[PDB]
Amino acid sequence: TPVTLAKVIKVLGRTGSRGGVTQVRVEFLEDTTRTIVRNVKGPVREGDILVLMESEREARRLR
Amino acid sequence: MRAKWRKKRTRRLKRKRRKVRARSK
Amino acid sequence: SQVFGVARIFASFNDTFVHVTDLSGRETIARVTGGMKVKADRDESSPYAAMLAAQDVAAKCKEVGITAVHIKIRATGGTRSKTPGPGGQAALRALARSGLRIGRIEDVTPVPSDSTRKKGGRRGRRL
Amino acid sequence: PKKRASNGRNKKGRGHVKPVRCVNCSRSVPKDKAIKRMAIRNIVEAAAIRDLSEASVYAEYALPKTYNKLHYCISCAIHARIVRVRSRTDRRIRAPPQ
Amino acid sequence: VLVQDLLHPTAASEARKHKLKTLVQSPRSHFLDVKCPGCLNITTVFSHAQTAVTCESCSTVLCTPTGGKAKLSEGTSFRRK
Amino acid sequence: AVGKNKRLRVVDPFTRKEWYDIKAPSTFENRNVGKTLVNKSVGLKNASDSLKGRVVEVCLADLQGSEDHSFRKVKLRVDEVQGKNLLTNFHGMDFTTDKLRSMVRKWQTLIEANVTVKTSDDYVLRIFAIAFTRKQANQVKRTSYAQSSHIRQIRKVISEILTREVQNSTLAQLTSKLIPEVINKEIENATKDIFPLQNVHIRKVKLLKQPKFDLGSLLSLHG
RNA sequence: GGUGAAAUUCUUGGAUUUAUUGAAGACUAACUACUGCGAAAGCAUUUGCCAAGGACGUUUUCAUUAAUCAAGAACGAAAGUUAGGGGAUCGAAGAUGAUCAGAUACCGUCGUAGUCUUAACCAUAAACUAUGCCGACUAGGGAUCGGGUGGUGUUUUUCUUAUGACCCACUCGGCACCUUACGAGAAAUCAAAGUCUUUGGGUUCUGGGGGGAGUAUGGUCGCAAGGCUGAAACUUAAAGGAAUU
Ligand SMILES: [Zn+2]
Ligand SMILES: [Zn+2]
Repeated sequence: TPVTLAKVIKVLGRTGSRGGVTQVRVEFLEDTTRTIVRNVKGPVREGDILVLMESEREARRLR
Repeated sequence: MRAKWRKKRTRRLKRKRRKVRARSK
Repeated sequence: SQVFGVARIFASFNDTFVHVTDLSGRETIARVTGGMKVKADRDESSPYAAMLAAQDVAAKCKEVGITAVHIKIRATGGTRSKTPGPGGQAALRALARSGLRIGRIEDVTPVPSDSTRKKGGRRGRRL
Repeated sequence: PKKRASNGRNKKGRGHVKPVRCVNCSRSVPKDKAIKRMAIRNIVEAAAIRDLSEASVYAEYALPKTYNKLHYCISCAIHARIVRVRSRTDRRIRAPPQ
Repeated sequence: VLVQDLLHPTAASEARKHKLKTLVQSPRSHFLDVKCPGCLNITTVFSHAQTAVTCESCSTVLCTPTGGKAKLSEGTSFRRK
Repeated sequence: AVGKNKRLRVVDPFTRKEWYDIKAPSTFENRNVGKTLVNKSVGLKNASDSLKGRVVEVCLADLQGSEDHSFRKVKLRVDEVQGKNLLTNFHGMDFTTDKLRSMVRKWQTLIEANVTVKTSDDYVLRIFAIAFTRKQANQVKRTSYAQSSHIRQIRKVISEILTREVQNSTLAQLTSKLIPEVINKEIENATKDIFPLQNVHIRKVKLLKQPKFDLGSLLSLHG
């Protein structure tokens, strides 16, 4: 379970079936300054650094 | 107008139906 | 070198099938498939069921060696649920990242040219 | 009273229409009055375009935007939260915002 | 509106109007001198012949059936009456 | 158990079976598309018997190279054994259900027609056709609707071209007319005066009946 | 199989699945739309035949020829009825597991028969656009289907205008819509409910508080089912429509 760490440059806005995924823009520090966003939920601000698993992922709407 | 007493009327006309049936049959 | 086929994914709202089928058109392998593994009796059609079935498919593929197939993402059709639910996505994705040869994803949802009337009486279901 | 001039149907010169069934509950409904929907939707989630694009021979397969048609009796069409209710003085506008 | 003078309306009013609705009733369409390439059968045919009118002398059928206004069959010269 | 056996391991298909090879009609670049497996070809009910006659859907971009041979698929018929190979005869061609579903959009009509025609050979073939209302270069009429008499004129026209082509030649040359969609171009140029009529295409060519043995083409496909 | 979750299934004598071929019947989804056609019930594929019909064309003719209309007739959604015909995942009652405080409301499986055709009834409905049918006059816009009226318009070039195709200017006819009244209205709202105490263009109708009750009783139509016409006595001072809190 490779672990990587990310910070949000700008929060986007909650969305989901009933509030599913907390949009947390994962600037995984090894490839910081990018806009790739992955599966994150939780309380949200900007300034924290948390854990993301995959370095590279894509996604459409979480229907 | 209120259809709840109309549902009463529906039911009781089914009643008249069975009763006139029993007499006439 | 390559041999192609169709995995014949069969996505319902319950217990989605998988069956490797070469382009011979009538040749599946090991009917024992996803109707076996997630024995929670309501996870038969869950994304985890799909992904696990997909590792089963990758293993089956390698032990039979046909690296390639084609993709018919399928609904139940008839008079019910002509849009496959979740019971297809994870199996596809894990098969894709499971060392196979992808090709020709397509839609065989059989919308009938106006066949029989649907089921449930005029009023239908209640909720 | 007089709520929806079209009776929420939009035929207004007709007076019979062949029925149409649901697909979430399998309930009938008049066609024009009903709420069905077209889905020009992606064949696969773009949470897969990378892997699928790579492990595909004949590089750059078309990636077809599949279509479909769902049929909802207004029951399912508000139970599954498609159409959102409004007021009177706002209901009038028809042109969907997206 | 709110003032007008309709007794002798300007011609464009009628031109933009339909008969049977004008001020002074009148029709639109009119006759035509059909002139055949052959013998100079200087004939008269109305603009809506409605029927297979033919030249008297030579069988050079002139006005084909139409929806409305006649159609000269590409050979005759017409003189508006 | 939950899966019940009221009563009222499986190993090694591979050795208990064998592969056999696609052998496409000569009009295709590749005389092979894929493999099949089948019971070991021991006589006394040779499974090669329960091999002849099968059908297979394949890609024509695959057997003629160019990708634009994509959204049609060709059905081929298994005919007879050549040993490790199967020279398949032609059986038909359709769109891919997705693409045909794709061209159907709103605010334009469809125009459909059917026909059934015989051939130079004795192979009775049913053929269909679809077409649609073009929207003129300067066209603003969002509708683009095709009034009925126009429909019937165009439909008949299609029937005459197809009749002029089918009942006139052999199977492989029919495929050759098909793959270039020359028939398409004939239709377009003939019909363009009637109505703009774009997305004109064909489809769904199917077999009905053939004479009993006809070893002729079944052996002439290859030497 | 299932929503919030179970029973009932054949088979290791073969199965929910895989394709390969045979038969009934329903209906033409997608395009199928604030879009057609009819009197209204309705009617969706393609074709032939049969007539019918409307609308527009009209420098044809008949010369008040008519509009509605108790009596009388025709059609008449779906249900049912008689017989015959067909007999399939799409079915009232009846079986059938749990939700079972109680399921003979829900809900899954099995499912007669109406579901369909032919011969006859049957004559209702949320047959409501809840706006009877004519016809006469008035407000502004745009779209749209069937016609035509012009335009060197454009493209296809059968072709030059146009008739194919469109485009733009004018209409006349089909379902309408959005601003909208000063005028209505009790109001929600009005393209008819406009032109109404500043009361009358003409006709066919139907009802005077609610129940009792469209009930009883007579006729009458039908084989019943059933309608059609259908009162009181007694009881009661409110039922009730819109609209706001
Ligand atoms: Zn529904
Ligand atoms: Zn002459």
